[PDB]
Amino acid sequence: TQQPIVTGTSVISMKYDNGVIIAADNLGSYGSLLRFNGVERLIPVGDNTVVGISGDISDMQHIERLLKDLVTENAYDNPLADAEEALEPSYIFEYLATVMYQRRSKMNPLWNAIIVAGVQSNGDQFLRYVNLLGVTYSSPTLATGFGAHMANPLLRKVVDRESDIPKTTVQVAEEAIVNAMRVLYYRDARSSRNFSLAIIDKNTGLTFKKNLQVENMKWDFAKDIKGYGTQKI
Amino acid sequence: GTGYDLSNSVFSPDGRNFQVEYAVKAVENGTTSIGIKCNDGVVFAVEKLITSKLLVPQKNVKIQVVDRHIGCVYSGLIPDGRHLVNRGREEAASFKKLYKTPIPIPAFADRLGQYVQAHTLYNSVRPFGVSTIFGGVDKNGAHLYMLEPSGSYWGYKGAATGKGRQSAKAELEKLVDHHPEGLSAREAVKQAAKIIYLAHEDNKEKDFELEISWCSLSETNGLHKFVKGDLLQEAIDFAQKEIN
Repeated sequence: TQQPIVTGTSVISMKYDNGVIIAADNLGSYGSLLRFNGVERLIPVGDNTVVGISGDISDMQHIERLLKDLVTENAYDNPLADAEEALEPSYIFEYLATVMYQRRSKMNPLWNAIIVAGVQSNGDQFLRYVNLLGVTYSSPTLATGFGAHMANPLLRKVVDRESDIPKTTVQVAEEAIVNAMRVLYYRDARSSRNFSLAIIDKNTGLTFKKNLQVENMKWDFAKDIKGYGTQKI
Repeated sequence: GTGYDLSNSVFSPDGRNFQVEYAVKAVENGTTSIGIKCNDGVVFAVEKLITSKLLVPQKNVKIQVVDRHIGCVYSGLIPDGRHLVNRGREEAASFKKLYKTPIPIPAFADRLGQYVQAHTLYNSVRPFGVSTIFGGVDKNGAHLYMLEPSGSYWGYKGAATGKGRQSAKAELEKLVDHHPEGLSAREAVKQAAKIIYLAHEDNKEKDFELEISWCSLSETNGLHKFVKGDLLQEAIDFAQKEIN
């Protein structure tokens, strides 16, 4: 049993008609101090999977190494490592889920909330969640920490049920993810304006966008707000 | 007296270790395999005797990768070879895990060396029945090595072991002399396919299947990869042609 030190906030994600999108800002907080800004919390594994991690950063870096090792290992004595026997998102998830649960069961958790996003070899979208307790679940949309409260409500207005997936386009979807990031920047006191976004499309493959920024913010009305009730100037 | 050859860690009166020497016999009785160091990498190749038509072609792969930058091929008792790669793979993971950087080929070589040498210290174990050719690209160049059952190993310009090690060693010595400037990855690949076709005469009775792999700073980016399709066929031809 430990206690997180350097942490990463929300990880939002959702699936559309041809794939899945996932995003996470680049902040690495240390309590209330927004200590590190060049932190990539999106771990690409292979080219059909992206792992978004939140929580303790040191533990994240650890899961990062496990993932690289998983790839190296899958390559050993495997002639179909870049074909029929390449890593699937579901394999990567089942593995991580296994570890998370074993560690919580030994009273020494990996203080994280993870979301595995990708596309299975047969084209199916893969989106599942796992945290320090080993708890797991899937939904057309998934978010951790703050995003679970502010992002999901927004994203669900696009994909409320399974039948909405085929009706949603990457454009519509990516738009939602990007607006959700803006909202989180407005209300999450542990968020950054810079973030990373990744798309895993069954036709276009993996697209990984770095250094994005919250844009189109409304702040002007703040000038009309003075005092806290009766003050006029 | 005698009996000096029945227990593994025993010194014979002439300071030798017979069990190790016997293991070598097992290595010489195996398929021939080689290693060709080039200007920015190394190439590996081996002979695969087609016992029958029932063997699925291109399936029973023999060359092995360690980490992502090291290639290993061996002759002798195949299972013993896998056992040594497994150890090397653990050996490598361990190194990267603590030092972060993937393991240097020289460092990796000693790892296998110390381990193999270990199996010549006790009578409770048997020496390895293989000679292994392995190498890769690292912080400072390419490196080619060959490890013997005694745990002995050195860096080579070219190396061969197995049935036709003499044919190969011969072909290799030529290349070394006629190319002081160093062969190239692309060239070494064809050259290799040839050394293998030539060294196959010391086994001309059974049909075979060629296998090549390479690790070049420019052709593969320092990563170990198997030669497949076109590049492979082009090499088989270059060989099948000069075999006449």
